[PDB]
Amino acid sequence: FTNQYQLSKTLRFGATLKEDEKKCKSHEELKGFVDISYENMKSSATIAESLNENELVKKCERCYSEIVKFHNAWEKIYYRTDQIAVYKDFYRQLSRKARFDAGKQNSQLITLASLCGMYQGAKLSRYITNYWKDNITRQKSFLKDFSQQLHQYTRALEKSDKAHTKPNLINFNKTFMVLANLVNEIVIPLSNGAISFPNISKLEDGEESHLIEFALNDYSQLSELIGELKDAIATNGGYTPFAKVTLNHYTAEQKPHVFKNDIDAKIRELKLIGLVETLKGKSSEQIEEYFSNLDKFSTYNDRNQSVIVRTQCFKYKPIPFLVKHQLAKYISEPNGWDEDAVAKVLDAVGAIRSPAHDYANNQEGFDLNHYPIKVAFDYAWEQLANSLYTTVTFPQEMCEKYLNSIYGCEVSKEPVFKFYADLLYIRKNLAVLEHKNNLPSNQEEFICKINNTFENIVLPYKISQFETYKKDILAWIHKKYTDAKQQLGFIRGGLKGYTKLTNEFKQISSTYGKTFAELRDKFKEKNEITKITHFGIIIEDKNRDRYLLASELKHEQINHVSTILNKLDKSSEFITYQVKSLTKSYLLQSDTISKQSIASLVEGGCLLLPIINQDITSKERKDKNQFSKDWNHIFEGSKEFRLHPEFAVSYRTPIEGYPVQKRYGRLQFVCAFNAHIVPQNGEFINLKKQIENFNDEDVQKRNVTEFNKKVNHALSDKEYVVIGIDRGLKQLATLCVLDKRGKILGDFEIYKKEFVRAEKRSESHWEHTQAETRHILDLSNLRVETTIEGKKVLVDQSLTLVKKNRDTPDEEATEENKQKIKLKQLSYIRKLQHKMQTNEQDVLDLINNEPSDEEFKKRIEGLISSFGEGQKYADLPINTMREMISDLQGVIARGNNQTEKNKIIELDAADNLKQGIVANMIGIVNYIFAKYSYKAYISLEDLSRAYGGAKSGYDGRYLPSTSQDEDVDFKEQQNQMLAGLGTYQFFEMQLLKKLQKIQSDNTVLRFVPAFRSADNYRNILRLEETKYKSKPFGVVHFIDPKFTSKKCPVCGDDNGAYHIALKSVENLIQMK
RNA sequence: AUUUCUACUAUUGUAGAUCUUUUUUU
Repeated sequence: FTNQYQLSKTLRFGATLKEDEKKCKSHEELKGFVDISYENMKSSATIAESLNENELVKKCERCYSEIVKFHNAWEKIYYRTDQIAVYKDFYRQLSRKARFDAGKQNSQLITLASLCGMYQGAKLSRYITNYWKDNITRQKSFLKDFSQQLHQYTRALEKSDKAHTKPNLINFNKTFMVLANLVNEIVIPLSNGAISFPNISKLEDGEESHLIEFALNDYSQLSELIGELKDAIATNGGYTPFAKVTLNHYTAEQKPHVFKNDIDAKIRELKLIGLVETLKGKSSEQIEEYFSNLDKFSTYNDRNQSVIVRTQCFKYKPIPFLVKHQLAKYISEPNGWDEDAVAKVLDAVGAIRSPAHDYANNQEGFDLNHYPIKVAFDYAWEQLANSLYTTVTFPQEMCEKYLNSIYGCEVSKEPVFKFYADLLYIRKNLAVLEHKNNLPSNQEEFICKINNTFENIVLPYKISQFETYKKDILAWIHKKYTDAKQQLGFIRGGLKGYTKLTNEFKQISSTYGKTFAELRDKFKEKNEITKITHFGIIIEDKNRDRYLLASELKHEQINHVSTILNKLDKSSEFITYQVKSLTKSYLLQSDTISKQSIASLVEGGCLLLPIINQDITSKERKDKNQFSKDWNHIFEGSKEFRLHPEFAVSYRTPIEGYPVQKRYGRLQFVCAFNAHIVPQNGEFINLKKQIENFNDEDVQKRNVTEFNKKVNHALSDKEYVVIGIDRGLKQLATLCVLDKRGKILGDFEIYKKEFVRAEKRSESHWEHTQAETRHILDLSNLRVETTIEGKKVLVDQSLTLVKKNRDTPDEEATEENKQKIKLKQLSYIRKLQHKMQTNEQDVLDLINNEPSDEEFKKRIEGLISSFGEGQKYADLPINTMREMISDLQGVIARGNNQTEKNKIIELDAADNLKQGIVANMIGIVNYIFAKYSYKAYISLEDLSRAYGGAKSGYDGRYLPSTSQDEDVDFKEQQNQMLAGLGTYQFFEMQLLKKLQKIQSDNTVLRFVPAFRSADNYRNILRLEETKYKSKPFGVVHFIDPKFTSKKCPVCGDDNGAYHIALKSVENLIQMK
């Protein structure tokens, strides 16, 4: 089952030596130099923790309010596929982030309504709106979490004695950084103008004023406030990029000044310096007045103008993502201007203004000569078209004068214009009947108006089969309806034929596009040469202590690469490894450098960073992590385990008030080495080939079919077992191993730890003794643990007591394991939710008079049966239960939206136990799989039901916020499990990722076929069921939950594991 | 006590887990 694909890992190592007692001194051969380098790097690591917790809370509260406002506004607009339009560069970014093949788009501004093309059964616009919908749901989750944290934090600051409620500042930092990434992922595209609203000038205030206000917002303040907090967090516990080191000396000697002249040429093609010099120094309002004071037609028809000025005189078109910032820097620095005063000017080109909003705002300062030709033309044309059938607020004289100037004749008196007005009015009336969400009851009035409008249309020119469209539209009031309606739309939109202006904009836009694509390409190739900022080599002293000697790649001066490699000889005590590769193309070359050479290099200004790990630097240096094993296997020199030449070294600053012993009290650098597992046994599937396969659907279908054919042939004839993993009401998960005939197999021996103190304190150890024997594992509290004799055993962590205050060796263990009481409280929460579903009234009655916590517990004991442990109602989570019942109260107040209530009934309370319990479960499943010599099948639930049917919009990649199952009885039985959909889907995906890359002994095995990781659960929906309703995926067998139910095992919730394993046994036998 | 996560012990720590361009049009 050897892996034929190239795999990658990112091995991360520390780089700040922990000078402490109770930590073995390491890297002490060159320790002196290490110290110097550290105090060099602190000189660059800037920090000012001066922001008191009060001011941090002030900034956080303001940011939360702004983010909530923006999020509420955006929640109503992401799905407007008819108004949104993304630029080409951002469209490609979408097609990478969301996963769809971009196709070939003819236009620069790709309106989402024009992405009618299909891709694997869904429109291309549905992929984008689904990606935005998922982003919004995650924003909601993190806003809720961050609001709770901020509330507890400021409550703690209020009552100075109540410091116990201060949230863990680690989680505070991490939650805000995740929330800021989510928010910025949409605020940035709106801020710089990639997500645009091109129909903004035709729109009317009233029913669509919210969209206009959202199109005209200023996201400078919100973005700057998020930036303020991100800096504040990066100054007290936040990771902040330090360098990107390369280990190849041919990637470090490139000159980045090759492209310079070229870029300047393109800049002189845009006459940008003149524009920026003319505009810099003005405020945004002054720039607006300058642009609104230009002569529009004269500048547009003036061919000697820069294409930017002419475009802004025709249309609001922003400068792209990818050039703007680098262009501001590249314009400022040669000329000595302020960088920000130029970025402001480049932000001021393409700022949307709506003529209608301006006119409603003030009726005296209005004038149509302010706006570009297209915007003013659209406003005048559609307002004049609407004025023939409704009374509107704008005075027709200026619009008529504008159109008369454009065409040279009275536009409102042409038959073509009246025909356009009639078609538009018919479209407006048809829109009401085609919005089935809010159907009225006065259909007769609309139909009478529609008939009269069709009757009174006087066709200005001979148009063919128009009456066919008329009769179809009348007949419907269904596919023929849409066809005729769209053909009427084509005829209506073609009535403006003005064609001279658009013909000129053809050439203007072609030049504006070619020049900016040349700039973008030159910048992209320039910023992959200035990305690397150091050249480093790994160094081993005599005790296998590895340091990284990194020298600055000064672009302002000759670099030191030649002075590092002129000290590497063949006879010296320190070994040096440096990588040489080109993309059988890799070499890890070793030389030696003496101590005087390192001394001179470091005094010259280079950096020396220890590479620290718990196993690399322990007193016996036995490797027990996988990262340490891979570290010591990379430097064996082989080619099947490769080191990627460049890696990013970062750092995080200390948190105030933490002890220096803790890793959060120390300025901690981090190296991020990158390793490739590339086979040599034949033609390995290159990563590009993997990507191409992942894009193709049929390649995947053939691949999965052939892989499970390999498995079935290589395993069916041999003696194998079936490992069925199932959820549980009381047990988080449950594992049963059946024989291929169906008999229950396995007698697992569960152990128990105990720390025995030795007379010499340095040799204390945990002594494992057998405590239980079981044949159905309770995967909640187990963990696979290595005895000091070398054996691997399964221990039950709930059987051992822990200590109240840690680091009290003299005291005796009293408390209960924290994960155990977390699962206790999780079962209580599940009980509460199942009680809400059936007795929402008996749940809401719990808070009749704001009961005190003792009274709240007394009332809870009425509804929810106790856990059944030693102590009844021991660790009841009164706080979380109270803030879930109050949330249900708030939902049922504002109406009784069933979906909004299921957002609470199915909250998946196990989401903080996820990362910790799934690791244990993966460890145990790996242990049992490798116990039976990899000749075993895995048998898992198929969560596909929770993603609705084929009709539903959920393709699988994005988790539903609420389960979309059709049954109510089954959806109720799946809402009582400890592991929600998110938790159990996370476990399943982690297990598949684990099976894809099993490392048995210095080798990599594979049992699931080319599972594309970034696509969460489509890989399982897309599979083909056998005729027994089980989806085979390599070793794994995804079994539908509902169709696994039979006579109970002769031999409560372990029979579930037995029944999944038994159904897989039966299906596998019936296969052959 | 940690590259980091989780549960710990006080064992100079332990156990599992860990990545080219292309406008106006529905």
